[PDB]
Amino acid sequence: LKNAKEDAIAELKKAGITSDFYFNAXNKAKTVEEVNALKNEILKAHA
Repeated sequence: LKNAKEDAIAELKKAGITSDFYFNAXNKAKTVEEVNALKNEILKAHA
């Protein structure tokens, strides 16, 4: 549930954008849906 934030962070930071984290979408994302959406946004933004 709330661990979705951490999972998304770790996922993209370790095996998504090589080594990135710096947007605040990580903090703003409260609910799972937001985490997934904002993760997609970060992922597409960095491509």
